[PDB]
Amino acid sequence: GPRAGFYRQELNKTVWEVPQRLQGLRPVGSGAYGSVCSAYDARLRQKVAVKKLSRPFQSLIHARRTYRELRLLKHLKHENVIGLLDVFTPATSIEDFSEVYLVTTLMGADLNNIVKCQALSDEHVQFLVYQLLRGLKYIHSAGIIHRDLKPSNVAVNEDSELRILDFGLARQADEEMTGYVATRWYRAPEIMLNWMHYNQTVDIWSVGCIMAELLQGKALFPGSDYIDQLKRIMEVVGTPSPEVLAKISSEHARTYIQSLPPMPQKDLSSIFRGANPLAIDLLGRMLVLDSDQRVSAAEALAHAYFSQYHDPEDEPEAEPYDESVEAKERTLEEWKELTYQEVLSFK
Ligand SMILES: CC(C)N1CCC(c2cc(-c3ccc(F)cc3Cl)c3c(c2)N(c2c(Cl)cccc2Cl)C(=O)NC3)CC1
Ligand code: NA
Repeated sequence: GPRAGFYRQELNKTVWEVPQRLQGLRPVGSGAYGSVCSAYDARLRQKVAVKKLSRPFQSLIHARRTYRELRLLKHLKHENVIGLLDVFTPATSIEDFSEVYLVTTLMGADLNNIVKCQALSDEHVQFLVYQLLRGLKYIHSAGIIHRDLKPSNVAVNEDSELRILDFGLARQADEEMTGYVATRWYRAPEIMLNWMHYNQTVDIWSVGCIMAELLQGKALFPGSDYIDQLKRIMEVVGTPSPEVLAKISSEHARTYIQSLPPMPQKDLSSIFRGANPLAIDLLGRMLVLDSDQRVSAAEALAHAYFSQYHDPEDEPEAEPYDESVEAKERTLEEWKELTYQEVLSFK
């Protein structure tokens, strides 16, 4: 395969074209985890993870997403956010430019892998959830919403160092059996009910669900379908008042909550029986229907549950992410031109 210094191989029904420095590429799974490989970067002298962006320029929207992806990754450099160690393309020119590769640190596990293998002591959950909220605070202070925070988006290594993997970046990758795979267990109810004007607080609902799962070793709201998902949420938090319902759903999705029987809020002391009362208290500031009332990531880091790790001076905010570039309309060849330069510019 042309392009000096590059080599080809078939990995998960796709050809991978990588520089000679990337050695021993090993697929992580099939389908969803199928565009990600382990490798060893001979130049960096370390294990890395490599991601092959599927179809970055299939259409305007994919090209815009590809660009945003790169732009956010290198804007949001943080101890608890996944960082780019490299970007490349087998392209010899922009006519050849049709695929993008992202090389980061190898963490080697996610929160599912962790819940599955350990029991997860209260003290272990404090450290993990601290680092998630810390990464999130930074992400939020830039004006970015994840919107799909879940255990497979949160990476953890042996040293229990945690990194948030993406920013709700989902685009042209496999969405056959891999979107059927995409779990709704961690999604904010206001997103579930297609409220158009949600904010940062959607991710705090998700952290709530993630933290509850770490403590109990099982999913909090494991819905089997869309109605079941809402029914399970409402059975724990209680059905909202009409006034709260009016600001967490689109007009049409209200029916889905109005046709349920009125249910009181359950006592979280009994749901999370022998958990640290501090864990229970916090969860109750997270698993709130009124997105208004939900604690922010900043306020949460301040909770006594994280008093072991809270250091206000080591919990940075970011500069606003500038969207002036993405505010203007461009063609596909332009988003391409722009992404090519972004790929080319990398260290
Ligand atoms: C199913 C969806 C939700 N998705 C979940 C995340 C997957 C995922 C993506 C990325 C990633 C992210 C950004 C980027 F620029 C480049 C890369 Cl490679 C990494 C990992 C996993 N892992 C990893 C884990 Cl966490 C467990 C096992 C094996 C591995 Cl390689 C890392 O170690 N770090 C990088 C991709 C698919
Ligand atoms: Na530090």
